[PDB]
Amino acid sequence: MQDAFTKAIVAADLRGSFLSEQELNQLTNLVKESNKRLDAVNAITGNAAEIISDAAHKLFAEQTDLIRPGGNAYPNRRMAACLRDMEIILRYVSYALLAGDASVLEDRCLNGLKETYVALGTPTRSVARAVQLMKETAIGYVNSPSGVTRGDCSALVNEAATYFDKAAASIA
Amino acid sequence: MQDAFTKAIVAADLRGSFLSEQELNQLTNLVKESNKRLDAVNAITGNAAEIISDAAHKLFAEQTDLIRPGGNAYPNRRMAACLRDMEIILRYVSYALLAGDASVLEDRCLNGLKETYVALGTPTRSVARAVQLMKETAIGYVNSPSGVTRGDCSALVNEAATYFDKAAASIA
Amino acid sequence: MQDAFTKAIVAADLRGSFLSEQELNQLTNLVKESNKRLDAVNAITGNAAEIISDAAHKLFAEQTDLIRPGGNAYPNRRMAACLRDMEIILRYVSYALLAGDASVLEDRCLNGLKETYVALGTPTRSVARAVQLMKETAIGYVNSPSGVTRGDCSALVNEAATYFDKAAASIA
Amino acid sequence: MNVLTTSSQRGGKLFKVTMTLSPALSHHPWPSLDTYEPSQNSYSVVVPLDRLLAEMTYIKNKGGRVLDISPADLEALGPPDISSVAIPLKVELWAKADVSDVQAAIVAAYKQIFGNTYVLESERLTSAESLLRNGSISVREFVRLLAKSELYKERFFFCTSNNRFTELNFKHFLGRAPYNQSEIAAHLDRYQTFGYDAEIDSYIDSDEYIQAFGENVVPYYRGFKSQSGQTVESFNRMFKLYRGDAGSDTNLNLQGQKRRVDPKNLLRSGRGI
Amino acid sequence: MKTVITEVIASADSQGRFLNNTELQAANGRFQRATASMEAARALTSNADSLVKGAVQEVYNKFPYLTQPGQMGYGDTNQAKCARDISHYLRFITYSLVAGGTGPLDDYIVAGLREVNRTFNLSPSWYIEALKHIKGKVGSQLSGQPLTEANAYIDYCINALS
Amino acid sequence: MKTVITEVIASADSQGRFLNNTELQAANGRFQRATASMEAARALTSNADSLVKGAVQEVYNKFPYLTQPGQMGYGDTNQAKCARDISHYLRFITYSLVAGGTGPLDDYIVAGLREVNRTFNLSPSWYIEALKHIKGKVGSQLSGQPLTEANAYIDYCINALS
Amino acid sequence: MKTVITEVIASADSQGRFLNNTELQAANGRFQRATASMEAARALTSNADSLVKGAVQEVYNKFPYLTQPGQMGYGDTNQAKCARDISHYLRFITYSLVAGGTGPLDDYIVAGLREVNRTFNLSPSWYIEALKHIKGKVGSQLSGQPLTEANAYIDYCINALS
Amino acid sequence: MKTVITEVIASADSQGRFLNNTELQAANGRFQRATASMEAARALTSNADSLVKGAVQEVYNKFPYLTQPGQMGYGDTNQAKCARDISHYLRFITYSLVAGGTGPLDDYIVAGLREVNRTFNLSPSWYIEALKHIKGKVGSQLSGQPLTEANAYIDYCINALS
Amino acid sequence: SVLTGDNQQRGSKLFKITIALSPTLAHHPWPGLDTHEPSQSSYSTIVSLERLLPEMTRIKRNGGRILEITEGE
Ligand SMILES: *[C@H](C)[C@H]1/C(=C/c2[nH]c(/C=C3N=C(/C=C4\NC(=O)C(CC)=C4C)C(C)=C\3CCC(=O)O)c(CCC(=O)O)c2C)NC(=O)[C@@H]1C
Ligand SMILES: *[C@H](C)[C@H]1/C(=C/c2[nH]c(/C=C3N=C(/C=C4\NC(=O)C(CC)=C4C)C(C)=C\3CCC(=O)O)c(CCC(=O)O)c2C)NC(=O)[C@@H]1C
Ligand SMILES: *[C@H](C)[C@H]1/C(=C/c2[nH]c(/C=C3N=C(/C=C4\NC(=O)C(CC)=C4C)C(C)=C\3CCC(=O)O)c(CCC(=O)O)c2C)NC(=O)[C@@H]1C
Ligand SMILES: *[C@H](C)[C@H]1/C(=C/c2[nH]c(/C=C3N=C(/C=C4\NC(=O)C(CC)=C4C)C(C)=C\3CCC(=O)O)c(CCC(=O)O)c2C)NC(=O)[C@@H]1C
Ligand SMILES: *[C@H](C)[C@H]1/C(=C/c2[nH]c(/C=C3N=C(/C=C4\NC(=O)C(CC)=C4C)C(C)=C\3CCC(=O)O)c(CCC(=O)O)c2C)NC(=O)[C@@H]1C
Ligand SMILES: *[C@H](C)[C@H]1/C(=C/c2[nH]c(/C=C3N=C(/C=C4\NC(=O)C(CC)=C4C)C(C)=C\3CCC(=O)O)c(CCC(=O)O)c2C)NC(=O)[C@@H]1C
Ligand SMILES: *[C@H](C)[C@H]1/C(=C/c2[nH]c(/C=C3N=C(/C=C4\NC(=O)C(CC)=C4C)C(C)=C\3CCC(=O)O)c(CCC(=O)O)c2C)NC(=O)[C@@H]1C
Ligand SMILES: *[C@H](C)[C@H]1/C(=C/c2[nH]c(/C=C3N=C(/C=C4\NC(=O)C(CC)=C4C)C(C)=C\3CCC(=O)O)c(CCC(=O)O)c2C)NC(=O)[C@@H]1C
Ligand SMILES: *[C@H](C)[C@H]1/C(=C/c2[nH]c(/C=C3N=C(/C=C4\NC(=O)C(CC)=C4C)C(C)=C\3CCC(=O)O)c(CCC(=O)O)c2C)NC(=O)[C@@H]1C
Ligand SMILES: *[C@H](C)[C@H]1/C(=C/c2[nH]c(/C=C3N=C(/C=C4\NC(=O)C(CC)=C4C)C(C)=C\3CCC(=O)O)c(CCC(=O)O)c2C)NC(=O)[C@@H]1C
Ligand SMILES: *[C@H](C)[C@H]1/C(=C/c2[nH]c(/C=C3N=C(/C=C4\NC(=O)C(CC)=C4C)C(C)=C\3CCC(=O)O)c(CCC(=O)O)c2C)NC(=O)[C@@H]1C
Ligand SMILES: *[C@H](C)[C@H]1/C(=C/c2[nH]c(/C=C3N=C(/C=C4\NC(=O)C(CC)=C4C)C(C)=C\3CCC(=O)O)c(CCC(=O)O)c2C)NC(=O)[C@@H]1C
Repeated sequence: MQDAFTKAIVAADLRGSFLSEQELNQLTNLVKESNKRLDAVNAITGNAAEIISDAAHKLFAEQTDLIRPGGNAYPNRRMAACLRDMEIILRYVSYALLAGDASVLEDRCLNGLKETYVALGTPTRSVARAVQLMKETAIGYVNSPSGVTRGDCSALVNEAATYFDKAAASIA
Repeated sequence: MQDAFTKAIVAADLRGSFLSEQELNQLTNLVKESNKRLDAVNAITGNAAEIISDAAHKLFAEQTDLIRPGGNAYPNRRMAACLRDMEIILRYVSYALLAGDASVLEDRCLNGLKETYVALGTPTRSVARAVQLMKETAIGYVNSPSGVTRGDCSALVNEAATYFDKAAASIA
Repeated sequence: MQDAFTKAIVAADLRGSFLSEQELNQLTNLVKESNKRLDAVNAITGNAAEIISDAAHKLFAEQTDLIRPGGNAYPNRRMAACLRDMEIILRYVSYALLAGDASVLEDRCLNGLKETYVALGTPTRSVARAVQLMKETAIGYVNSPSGVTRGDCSALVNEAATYFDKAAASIA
Repeated sequence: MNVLTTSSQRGGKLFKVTMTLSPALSHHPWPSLDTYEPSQNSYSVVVPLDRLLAEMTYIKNKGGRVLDISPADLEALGPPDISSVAIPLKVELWAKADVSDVQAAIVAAYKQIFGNTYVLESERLTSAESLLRNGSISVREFVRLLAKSELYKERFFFCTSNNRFTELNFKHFLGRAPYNQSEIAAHLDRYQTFGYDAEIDSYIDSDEYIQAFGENVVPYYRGFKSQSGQTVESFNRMFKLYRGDAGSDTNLNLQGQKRRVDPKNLLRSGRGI
Repeated sequence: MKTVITEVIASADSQGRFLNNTELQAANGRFQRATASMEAARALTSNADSLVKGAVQEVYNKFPYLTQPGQMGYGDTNQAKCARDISHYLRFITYSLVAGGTGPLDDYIVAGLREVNRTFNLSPSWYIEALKHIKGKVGSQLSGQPLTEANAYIDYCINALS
Repeated sequence: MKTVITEVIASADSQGRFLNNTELQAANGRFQRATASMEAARALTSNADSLVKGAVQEVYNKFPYLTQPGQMGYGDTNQAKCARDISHYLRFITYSLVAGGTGPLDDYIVAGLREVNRTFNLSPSWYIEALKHIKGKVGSQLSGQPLTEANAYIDYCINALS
Repeated sequence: MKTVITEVIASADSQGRFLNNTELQAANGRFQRATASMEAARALTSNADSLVKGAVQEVYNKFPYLTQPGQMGYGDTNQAKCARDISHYLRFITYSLVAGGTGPLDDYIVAGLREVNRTFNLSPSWYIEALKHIKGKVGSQLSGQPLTEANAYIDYCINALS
Repeated sequence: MKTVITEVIASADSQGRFLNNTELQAANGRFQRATASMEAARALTSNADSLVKGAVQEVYNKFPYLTQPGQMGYGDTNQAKCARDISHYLRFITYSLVAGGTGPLDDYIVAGLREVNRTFNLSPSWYIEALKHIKGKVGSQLSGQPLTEANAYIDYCINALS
Repeated sequence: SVLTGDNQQRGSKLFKITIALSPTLAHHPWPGLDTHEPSQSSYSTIVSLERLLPEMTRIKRNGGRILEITEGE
């Protein structure tokens, strides 16, 4: 697997060189943000259940047909699958967020997912919508916690977004 | 597994010594007999089917109850097993005969056979009997071939016997 | 599995009670020693290869016969095993040392070890000896390191001993 | 599709391109809206290296998009020989096994359990080997330790998706390929709730295991030869899952862990649930 | 039982390798954090009771009908149980903080949670409120990292329950 | 590549569960340590060369016969290689410090070490000395935790080599 | 133990089939060869000692520094060992010739060779020379097939060692 | 296909090792025997026909009723088949001799023998006689090892049939 | 089979089960009626409490019956 640190290493390796001082300073600062980074993750994990629950409600309100007989979410078993899928995507996203790298996410979570959905007949599009729905709710928590020292999380927030979006895109 | 040669080696090893000249002369002569040895084996294998067929007939003529309802060779299913077993034992015996050593026979075939038979309720006695019946028939062939160079096979014949007997004994 | 903390918990659980303040103070102080604890472990792991190498040399100088034909450490194959085993035991001991609890060591490693050794014909006595030889060498490093803040490690050193000894005893 | 010549009359490596056709790219000469013909939704042409650039751009500039490109030498190659997997071979570990016989079961177990994937000396597992050969562990139990090992998770499970890891498991633990989406779905769910250890157990625990290569027989390739309750497609799947000898399952290759068995093929053999 | 320390051992063990620097780093993390964790536990342990009363109570306000006759909230036995239960959860939460892992929670509370609750018709919802109410109170007695820790664990249950 | 961060993800992933408090604790550990680790790397990176010269050299003192004609140490090509090699090990060690795990070391250096060395008849011993000599020098430029870290990793190789 | 005879039995046994012509053909091959093999063994057995002396010696010429104090070749104990070892290899080689398979070699010498050698820092190289020197001497006392056989086995070890 | 040569390769291959002395010994066996084997084949090939006639015939003597109308032996078609078959059996036996293994026999004749025979109600017995009668004739044209070989293979089928 | 150490890497309380063995449970890879090994009519395997239920159920449906259960330790 890979993450922010490891990555930079690898790059350096192919040049055949010790790390640039400049490059260290990327990592040095990355460290400093850790604490912020962590809390971000913590927030997602803490609210997981909810995030999904929420997103689902909205997805079904929008695309009524999903829950109608003949739709992809019907019946129960299919509905359960749809909920399960949302969780899986989320879980990975979180992982990435901690790593500070998309890779992990791109590998197990998404590589191949789109094709599966097409064969199944689940509308890749609808799933993508849900991924976004999730995104927004999630950010909601990341960005509005309680008992944390107040400061700027934007940097992290955006990176979070990106992860969600890579997801949305590759699925779609 | 083990055989005549390997064995002698192992012994020698524990003493920590080169092979004694005396000991070589066992193996040297063993080689010389090879050709005879081989033909012996060949004779069994060639006649296998028959050997068994024969032995069985005789076994069942003697112990009529085995094939009666309530006996151990009834019904078909069981009968089949019983035939199969006889064969196996034979197979091993042959193996040994070639190796020039009981081991293979004892380890992969005989060991624990008795107890199995007991647990099942198979009468070990009868099994043993069958083995002998086989023995006699087998020797019959080993000892009376056609188109082989005429000579004395006794030495081999006896060793053959012994193998059969170890079988009979351990089963019984 | 188990370790110092978890253990105390479990005890508390059966009484059905919150942890006593007294009991917390065991753990509180245990924490404080952490740093010492860690370095101890680090020292073993760092020197692992050597520890063994050393112990072995001494073991074989003493019990010459192990390496003689007919002995238990001969031939190569066996020797290899014997080295491997020593290492394993070590590995576990270390684990315990970190956990702050014998359990892990007893359950994963020691349990059934004696009987194995017996069945094989491995002389348990000698095994035990080796474990001690290791012990002494190991302590050697734990207690004489480089770059570490000077202070008292005794407490840890003794606990280390105990682990080694449980090993020695149960094997023996 | 089959390509009939590897190289153009003028020297030039032919490449086989596959595209999703679009109405603009080819259309019937009828009145009314332009339609391509349905049977050629995925069209394939073989182009020399020289025309490849222009051909690909034209495809993309229209609504087309390139499913994949592949050298025509690799394509237009024999389907893998099944000689070695038609009759697997089969290894039994007897009780009171010789030093050598235990070795030979260990090797066989690595080869089957890990795909032709190579296992380095540092990767190999002394501890689980140690248990076999003094008794205490079955062949079946050793196999369960391998599929619990990190080495196994690193290759097959941590890089690829669960949907691929499933078939990848079906191959290693049972010769068979997967048959019907139902199977893939059940494993995915079991993994979500029970987790990775339970999933692994469920293959070794399952009745096909034990009914075949029950205990103390290293698992061997059952597929490629007709099995009970095995859809025919499954036999073709096996040809996708198993490419040759000295073909592996590698995380190491470019985009290493993809799905050999297209999800639409599974749905053919049985769709429902 | 899953704690930081147990896990790294486990991972090391599976690999078949000595604990190297990688794992120790991790361990170190657990120990540094402990100081905060421990503090939180001392705080919960002390106010236990009061938290419990408040919670139980809350639940009833939230779900009045429970206290009506023929319901579950009704008749002292049930109330006693309800109390007990919440108290048990708190004890495990304190245990977890100290152990430095979800371990204790997982094994006592979480595993089998669903089926128990199904067979006895305990509605997760209830428990949840209890917890939430608690969380709110805890959000006064504690502050900074100590607080953060307390939350994490409390939540972990919410998520498991839901 | 095994670093603290990758591992906990892996473990979390296998069980099929969210990263909970347990793992974050571990992560935290890695980050706190980094400051020391990073320092050590800056120190090695700077003195690289000098360390290398000194090491290569040492080896020859230790094993005079290597420099004799018909041996491995003999003729510049080999010397060049010998230099190169030591530098590669150092580069991975610097990478490891920064990555906060043995990962980089394992994958580049360690895996396949034996067979390479066997087929080309490189004697582990040599490398070892190199390292030791290094360790000794490093034992001046560094101090406290930074030092400790440097050692850990250097050793880790000694053990792998032997 | 792997010899021709054991193997065919094994193969026969696995399939669950009687020894048929196929296997006997193989057997015939062995035992025909034996006459040459046996001869070779008688020759090695007799000159054992002398071969050993010569070998040990050789090694020292080849690697002078070994005999210097503080080295491995130095001090009688080590010399004794060195002798012992070479003698063991020879005994297994004689055993193999007679057994008519590599079996004896594999199980005593080869299996675990590497790790033993690693942990005690025995350099394969040495052994090799020993063998080579031997091979050279044997290349006088023997001739034709007997010789060929002797070589095969001697080499087999060279390859295993390297 | 199972021949001596293929097998040793297979065994070598499984263990993952080069062909060492062990296997070559075996191979040698196959080659030396071939001279006899080959001779036998030339003899059978030549007299084929005559053997076949004699056999078919025999069968009828042995089982008169077969030639009666409404039976299987009756009407030329069947006789033709009967001839064909025995000729096929003979051809496979000749093939095996040359290949130096049962291989050819196993794959063509033996595998699936039973079920074929069951579904078409071919009585093994018949074939057997054919073979036996053959064996008897062959027992004149051949002698010594050539003969021995011929027998082995002929029998191998008898056993498979029965 | 006497446990040389805790077999299972994943850790719970471990129990030693001894079973009478049907031919089905451990059929040999042989032609004709498959035969469980003679040497071990009674296989004996240590099992984690977690895997104990499955193992028993699978043993049950297969002919073989549990001779005796004993805690591994
Ligand atoms: C929910 C947001 C939307 C939705 C989901 C949905 N999925 C399925 C069925 C499956 N999903 C998968 C996909 C995966 N394979 C993997 O490896 C992973 C993890 C990386 C995933 C997520 C698979 C294999 C299936 C097949 C069956 C199963 O449950 O596993 C369904 C059920 C429909 C069907 O099975 O045909 C649904 C509903 N689709 C929607 O309608 C939502 C918008
Ligand atoms: C960002 C979305 C939100 C935010 C975060 C924020 N956090 C801190 C500081 C800390 N947060 C933690 C949390 C952890 N550290 C760990 O090791 C773990 C795992 C057990 C956690 C959960 C810690 C310890 C700190 C340091 C002390 C503190 O609480 O302040 C800050 C301060 C700035 C900085 O860290 O450089 C900030 C800004 N604040 C926001 O704006 C969001 C609510
Ligand atoms: C035949 C002469 C007598 C006889 C045989 C018989 N055996 C069984 C059952 C078994 N026999 C064996 C023997 C072996 N199995 C092996 O694997 C080996 C080689 C290593 C041997 C020699 C075994 C294991 C069984 C049990 C399982 C099986 O079905 O094979 C039966 C049937 C017992 C039953 O009740 O099913 C019989 C009849 N018993 C007689 O009646 C004959 C005198
Ligand atoms: C002994 C039970 C009966 C017997 C045997 C016998 N055989 C020979 C000689 C040979 N037998 C063989 C046979 C083989 N050699 C092989 O390599 C194989 C497998 C492919 C076989 C089966 C051979 C080749 C010989 C050598 C000479 C020959 O052509 O026969 C003898 C003669 C003594 C000797 O060993 O030289 C004997 C006595 N013959 C009997 O009458 C016994 C009842
Ligand atoms: C070395 C100091 C002594 C010695 C060791 C020795 N051990 C074996 C064989 C084994 N030892 C073990 C040990 C373990 N099994 C486990 O599960 C664990 C704990 C988790 C350990 C450490 C086992 C399993 C075996 C059997 C399998 C194997 O090949 O190792 C031997 C070889 C026995 C043989 O004759 O083949 C030896 C030599 N014996 C000595 O001579 C030293 C005193
Ligand atoms: C005990 C056998 C010897 C000894 C130990 C000792 N260590 C310290 C202090 C520390 N040791 C460490 C080491 C680590 N902390 C980590 O997080 C890791 C893993 C990456 C390690 C290896 C640390 C950080 C400290 C604190 C700072 C320091 O090094 O001083 C002490 C000082 C007392 C204390 O408890 O802090 C001591 C005594 N010293 C000896 O003399 C013994 C031979
Ligand atoms: C209408 C009842 C339903 C429907 C049809 C629909 N089809 C398309 C697009 C295509 N349909 C075809 C069909 C054919 N092409 C052929 O040549 C033939 C006969 C030989 C058929 C039957 C094809 C190939 C296309 C794609 C390319 C093209 O335009 O020809 C659409 C539009 C799909 C799009 O997104 O472009 C639709 C809507 N779908 C419905 O909504 C109805 C249920
Ligand atoms: C060496 C001359 C060149 C080279 C080779 C190379 N190979 C790999 C990886 C693999 N190589 C194979 C090869 C085979 N698999 C087989 O089973 C057989 C025949 C039975 C062969 C020959 C396989 C399976 C792999 C994949 C698994 C593995 O980990 O090796 C690599 C490594 C690829 C990677 O990116 O990890 C290399 C380097 N490459 C060179 O540099 C030489 C020109
Ligand atoms: C409180 C919010 C509500 C309530 C609870 C209540 N619980 C039960 C019965 C049980 N509750 C539990 C819960 C636990 N027992 C444990 O050991 C653990 C793990 C530490 C937990 C979480 C259990 C197991 C039971 C079942 C039987 C028992 O005696 O434990 C009841 C009784 C319901 C019944 O007996 O059917 C009640 C009422 N009581 C209230 O007033 C609230 C609505
Ligand atoms: C220095 C102590 C001695 C020395 C070294 C030396 N090395 C080689 C050849 C190689 N060295 C390596 C080492 C590495 N290459 C890698 O890829 C890695 C991981 C980053 C390492 C550790 C390798 C692989 C080779 C072999 C291939 C190559 O050409 O690089 C030699 C040459 C020996 C030969 O060509 O057979 C030498 C001499 N030089 C000395 O004189 C010291 C005794
Ligand atoms: C001779 C070229 C050099 C030499 C050798 C030497 N060997 C050792 C120690 C061991 N050598 C072996 C080798 C074997 N023992 C066996 O039983 C077998 C298989 C049958 C072999 C090949 C082993 C196992 C050892 C380990 C301990 C032991 O002596 O049994 C040493 C001693 C090194 C030490 O300090 O332990 C030496 C010196 N002696 C020389 O002088 C040459 C350089
Ligand atoms: C001769 C002793 C008796 C006899 C034979 C006979 N055979 C068949 C039919 C078949 N014979 C075979 C045999 C083979 N064909 C092969 O390819 C091989 C393997 C190389 C063998 C051994 C087969 C396969 C058949 C079935 C298909 C076919 O039609 O050939 C018959 C006809 C049976 C029918 O129902 O059609 C007969 C009569 N005929 C005699 O007169 C003897 C009693």
